[PDB]
Parts: sequence; C-alpha cells; structure tokens
Amino acid sequence: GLPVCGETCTLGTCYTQGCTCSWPICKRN
Repeated sequence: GLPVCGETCTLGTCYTQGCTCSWPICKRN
C-alpha cells in the first residue's frame, strides 16, 4: 500500500519486493 518502490510499471513489471503494478509506478504494501 505504499508506492515507495522507486520504479515505474508502465511496461507492466516491478523488480522491487512486495511491489504491485500500479501504473505508472509500483506500490508495496
């Protein structure tokens, strides 16, 4: 529930842990 992954998910991928694709970024917990 926090977009503190520091990655964008416009491509539909996230390398960060527990991070979920939340266009255009990634959100973990």
